Amino acid sequence: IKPVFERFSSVIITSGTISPLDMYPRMLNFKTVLQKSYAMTLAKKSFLPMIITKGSDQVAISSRFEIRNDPSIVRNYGSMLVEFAKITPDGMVVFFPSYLYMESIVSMWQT
Amino acid sequence: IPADFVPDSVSGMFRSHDFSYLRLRPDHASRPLWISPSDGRIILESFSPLAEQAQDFLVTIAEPISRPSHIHEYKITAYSLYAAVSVGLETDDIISVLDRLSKVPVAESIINFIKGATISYGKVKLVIKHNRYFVETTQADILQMLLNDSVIGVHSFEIANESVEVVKKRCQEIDYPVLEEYDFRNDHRNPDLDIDLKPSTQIRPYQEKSLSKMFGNGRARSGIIVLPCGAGKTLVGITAACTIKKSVIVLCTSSVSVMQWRQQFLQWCTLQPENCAVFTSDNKEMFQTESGLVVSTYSMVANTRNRSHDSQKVMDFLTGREWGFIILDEVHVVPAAMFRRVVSTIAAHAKLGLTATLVREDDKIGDLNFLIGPKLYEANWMELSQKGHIANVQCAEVWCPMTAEFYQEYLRETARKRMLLYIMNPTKFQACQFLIQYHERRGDKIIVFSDNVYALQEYALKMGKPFIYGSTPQQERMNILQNFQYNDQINTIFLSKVGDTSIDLPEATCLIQISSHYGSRRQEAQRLGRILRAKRRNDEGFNAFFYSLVSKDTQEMYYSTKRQAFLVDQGYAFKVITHLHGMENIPNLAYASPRERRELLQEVLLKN
Amino acid sequence: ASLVASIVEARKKRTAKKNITPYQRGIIRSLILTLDCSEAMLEKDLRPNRHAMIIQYAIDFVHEFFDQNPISQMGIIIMRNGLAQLVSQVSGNPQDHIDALKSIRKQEPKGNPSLQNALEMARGLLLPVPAHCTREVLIVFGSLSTTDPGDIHQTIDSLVSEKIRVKVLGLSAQVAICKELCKATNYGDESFYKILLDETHLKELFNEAVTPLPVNKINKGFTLVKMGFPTRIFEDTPTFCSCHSKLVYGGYFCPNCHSKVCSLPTVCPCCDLMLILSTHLARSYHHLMPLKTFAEVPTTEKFRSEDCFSCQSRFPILTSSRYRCEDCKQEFCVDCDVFIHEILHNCPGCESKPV
Ligand SMILES: [Mg+2]
Ligand SMILES: [Zn+2]
Ligand SMILES: [Zn+2]
Ligand SMILES: [Zn+2]
Ligand SMILES: [Zn+2]
Repeated sequence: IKPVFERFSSVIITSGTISPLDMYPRMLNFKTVLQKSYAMTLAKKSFLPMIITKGSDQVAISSRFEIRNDPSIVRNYGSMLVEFAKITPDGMVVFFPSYLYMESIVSMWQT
Repeated sequence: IPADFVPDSVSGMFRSHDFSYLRLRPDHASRPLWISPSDGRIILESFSPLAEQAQDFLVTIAEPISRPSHIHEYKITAYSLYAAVSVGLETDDIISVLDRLSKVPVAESIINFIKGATISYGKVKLVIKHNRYFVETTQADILQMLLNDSVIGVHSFEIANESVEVVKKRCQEIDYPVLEEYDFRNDHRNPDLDIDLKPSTQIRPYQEKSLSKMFGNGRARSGIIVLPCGAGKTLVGITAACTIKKSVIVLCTSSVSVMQWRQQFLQWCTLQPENCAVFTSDNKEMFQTESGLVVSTYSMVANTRNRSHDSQKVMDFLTGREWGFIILDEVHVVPAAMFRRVVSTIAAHAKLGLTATLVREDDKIGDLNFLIGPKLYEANWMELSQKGHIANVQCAEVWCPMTAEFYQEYLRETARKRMLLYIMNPTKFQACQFLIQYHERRGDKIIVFSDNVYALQEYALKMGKPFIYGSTPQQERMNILQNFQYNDQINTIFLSKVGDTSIDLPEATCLIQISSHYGSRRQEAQRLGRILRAKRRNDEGFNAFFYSLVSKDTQEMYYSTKRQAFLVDQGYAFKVITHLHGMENIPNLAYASPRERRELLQEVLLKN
Repeated sequence: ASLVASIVEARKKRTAKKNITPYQRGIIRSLILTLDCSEAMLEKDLRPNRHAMIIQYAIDFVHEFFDQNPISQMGIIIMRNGLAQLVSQVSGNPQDHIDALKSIRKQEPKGNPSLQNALEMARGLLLPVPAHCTREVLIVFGSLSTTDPGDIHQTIDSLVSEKIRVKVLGLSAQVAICKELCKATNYGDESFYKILLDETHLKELFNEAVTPLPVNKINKGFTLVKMGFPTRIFEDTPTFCSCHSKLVYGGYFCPNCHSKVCSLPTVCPCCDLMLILSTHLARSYHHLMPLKTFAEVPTTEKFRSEDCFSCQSRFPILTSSRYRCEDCKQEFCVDCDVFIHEILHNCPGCESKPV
């Protein structure tokens, strides 16, 4: 970024999911003239985030590679995968952290 | 009486029962509470405000006599007020809240009763220092009066382990009760056990209430917790052990229960199978770790008739270990005389009692006050039934009309054989055969209960499906159990007093009783709890089915009424069925012909 | 403090009904209700199950539709197991479809839906329909998906080309393809893909679907239609009917070809001309002559009268419950306002007031 910053002054760095703002001038030796965000001025709620800390049997779940081949965690994962598939009208996406984690867990739910 | 109360002409059979002398407050619409000062009873509305806040308070300070859907009959007792002040509560606050939420003026006798039922909370305590029951009280004021008592013979002194139960009964009698709240965080004399609440365990709200009522101070309050069947008492005990983090011993009254709670414990807590050493005649191993657990049933400590030297070594090891926590699961049998050696043997600090039923034939259930303590928590049975924590049952009591074929011999039979003679009625066989047909037509797993092995095997043989009783060996009974569970050849089974309690068989949503005990209510209540823990207790449109085939023209109607009256008072009614369904629509009936009836009559005459 | 919440709820309700319009609304209707009877409606999730309540509500819908608009024919095709099954041809007798629905009661809902097949054969059933008849279909749906043999968009284009509208009453939530159907069929409107929130809301939605719909200016079909009032006879002798070929004591007589029938409002089987009564055509005149809303006068201002003009009862006294007909300058109670606005279809204050 040094050729960029020392070649151009009118440089705008912005995004939608940058947080915290100061960490990027922390990791990269540059400074900016002003650092603030924007709140969501929403009339009504339109996005509903949930934190699933426990399965249907009140059993917690995690993506740790050591406990990756845990059949109970598999049972929970397939459980709410099925439930959200049944209640999902149009389109749903799943995001595992790693492809091998996929390949294992999809092959054994295929089992 | 806040009145003159001139006796009314209609108050004659109201022997101090006409409760209209009270000046009813105009806030009777809002307030949900009456007081019955004649017997100490409490009448509570289920359709007026403040009842949700007052329900836990009334459970804490009072006992319910009857709770149907409309009016709850409660009763303040000194036992419940002691439980209240043991949780942490006081007479003046109780009186203030009672007048705050009471439609009626507070009775003088009730005020005096709550004033009397205030204990010296914190004055009398006991601790264990190196398997040493040290009576550590806060003052020598306690020491003066206790040494003034003739039984006994900051500052701590010794009382022998068998003398601990007697002096606890005595101090309860002189109303100087001891609280046993272990400072397991402060005490490090006992070996701390690195067991953690795994995130895989999350706790029900009433179970959290049960914990926090005995974890209000952070110490483990010692006592009883009564929860219904399948509520998660194992989870409550696991949570208590994980938040105590000390050496813990739990004893339950079955080796099958040993075997199931050991796997439950190693499942839902972070204690290791190395730390857990299981003690029975299968194996008597010990764990050599500084902290951990040894499980056995009550038999391998009570028995001295036929004991091995390895059993002697194990019970010596558990004698040597100063535990920090003890739970007596199914606490209804430990106050029996060969079983109440728990304080005399095991050095354990916190004493918790988990069971389903807090009733028995005699008054040994109140001995748990000076054995383990009072009831720290109870869950409301119909509240959990509507919450889905326990099941909803459409119980159908079958009044089988008595056959004269068997009655003619039953009337002239001697008393020891009249029972087996009227259990075995051919009409009852016919009704049971169609009921099994009808519920396999509905597709329900059926479990049949008989008090007699010969009747159980005769019913089982007439079905063509096997039997399980108390004399059946463990290997054969588990083979039959797995055949019933998985094999479709074994559609129904024939259980007994090994199936009435202390098992985990919730698949059978249909239950038919062909026989039971003479008057033991607890066996019938546990048989009801066998299906109260059923898995489909949450789905819409569910009603479990309970059946009791009882012969007419006997004392068995009164016997069944006695056995069922606790469940009726709980809210589990017993509906009247005499004329059954599908009578003759079934083609082929067990011992239908009168020749067949006389055949079975002389077959049972071979024994009777 | 409940009256303030009721007042603001009434305000937010009346904001939608502030605009009342005399749109041209269809009278010669053509209504089709297709039913799915699949695994989804086997859910007991609403008591007793979705199948039972849609059966009961369809019974009510048939009754209300034939009562309000007897000048239409009603056809019902069920959807079951990947097949759409015709059970009710379009007919003037509601009782036929009532019996068919009673047959649908005892049978078991199962399978998977196919809106492509359902709408295709609904189109084919709607094909031999005269120009003045307004072809419109109600669709109930409980799935979130639809197994189909082929494209739905060709069917959408064909349905739009053949001037048939749809209205979807989905069960669980919104389905994007159903939204697309409602929008594209309905000139971009989103006022046709409706989702209930409870069974009472479902009842209200069915009652809403009972009503006739306005037509569009661009969709112009303004014409005449031949009509004939028949005459009823009450004869001593039983006589053979033309329709069902059986002996009838009475029966109307054909005005044109002098045959006899058994029921009305029906078309002739012989001269093939529609026969009605003037009551039947006047039945929708409240739709033809709508009623203005009545305004509560404020409690602060001076009052013309203190008791109800129509029902003759005292107005209750914080706020003022005096719903005023500005067309007749008289205030009324809430009960009379409800009755005149829904059950009655005239204002007696405007009847007394001379014009
Ligand atoms: Mg048994
Ligand atoms: Zn006819
Ligand atoms: Zn004609
Ligand atoms: Zn009025
Ligand atoms: Zn008017």
